[PDB]
Amino acid sequence: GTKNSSGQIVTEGNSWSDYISQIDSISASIILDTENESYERRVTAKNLQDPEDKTPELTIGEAIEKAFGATKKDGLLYFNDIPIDESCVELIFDDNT
Amino acid sequence: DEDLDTDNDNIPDSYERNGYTIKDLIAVKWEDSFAEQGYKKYVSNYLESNTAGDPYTDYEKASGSFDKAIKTEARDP
Amino acid sequence: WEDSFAEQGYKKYVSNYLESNTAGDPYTDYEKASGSFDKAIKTEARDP
Repeated sequence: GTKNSSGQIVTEGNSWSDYISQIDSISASIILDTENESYERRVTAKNLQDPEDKTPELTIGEAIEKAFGATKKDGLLYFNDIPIDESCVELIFDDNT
Repeated sequence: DEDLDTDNDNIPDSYERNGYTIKDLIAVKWEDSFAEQGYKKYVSNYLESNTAGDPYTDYEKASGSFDKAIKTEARDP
Repeated sequence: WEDSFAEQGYKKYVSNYLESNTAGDPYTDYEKASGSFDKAIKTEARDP
């Protein structure tokens, strides 16, 4: 959906298909799985190969802080009073990562 | 020094002669102290725009702000 | 809003400035208060 100058929105001819692949060329895919829910997000990255681009970059701890709405509580990270640390969760990587 | 007949938005001398570099979204002359910076050199044409027959033209293709799923070796024209 | 308007029959409306469509209606605030927008709208849907 997108609003024009007329004050309403229009949903016609605006496909989500031709915004799929572009995002999956630039982003890292982080998923969380809790006991009832699951959440899949894409967070933007920074290429180190070519020097012309200026994308602001961060680290994976700051990435999980920025992707989910995560509150830094006393060094720990908390998501809806659920602790997420580097030690109190279980991480899973695929082999290339 | 902007005698490009086709209106492909660049130095015609840097089209025909040694090269150039897209940098800070602008066309600068190719310095030979740029390889260690990580930049490269591109060589193009002036007598026509779409010098590779792509649907994207030269200034659209060098400064990579045209399609982010394009593999980066398809950036030089 | 004068406080001598209730006996006239008028009412008081409170709205927003930082956005236009303050209720998410397809009609905006000036279209919704001055009822010249759709005459089949029930009159309690006039305040924004």
